[PDB]
Amino acid sequence: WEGLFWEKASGFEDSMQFKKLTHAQRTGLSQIPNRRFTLWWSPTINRANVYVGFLVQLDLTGIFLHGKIPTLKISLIQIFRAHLWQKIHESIVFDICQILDGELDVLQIESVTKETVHPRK
RNA sequence: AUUUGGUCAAUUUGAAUACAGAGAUCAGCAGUUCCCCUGCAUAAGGAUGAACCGUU
Repeated sequence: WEGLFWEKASGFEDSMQFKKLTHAQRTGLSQIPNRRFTLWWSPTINRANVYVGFLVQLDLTGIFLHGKIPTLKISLIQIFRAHLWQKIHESIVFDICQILDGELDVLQIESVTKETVHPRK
């Protein structure tokens, strides 16, 4: 974490408060700094010890919520847009396959078959 | 001591597909108004110059 920096929330708010904006837009902007915060602390806001109840699965992902932490949910959705989770998984699988191919004769491997799976796997 | 504040929308329906939802960023130039300078025009208004005599 030596080189890193935040763009601050206040700064962000300021930047987009130089525009022809209806009050709703402004309100949304104001909200956005919380969203980021929520996302940051997501892995210790969204857990069984913190909240309890309908442990729902966010769509297309293994990201279980622990209550509609709505901002958090939104952030998660944004992150994992375009079937991202699936892509990640498949990518990893592909990588593994490649690795296997690279080291066949050393480990005594005949053939390496990527099993065709249900899209939701 | 329990619980509500937790419903994706959209499309195809008579649950399936969707899976968060669909120009950005950098840069010119002109115009708008006011000001200043400059050249020209238009009016007006000066100031001044230029030999030497004139017209029935």
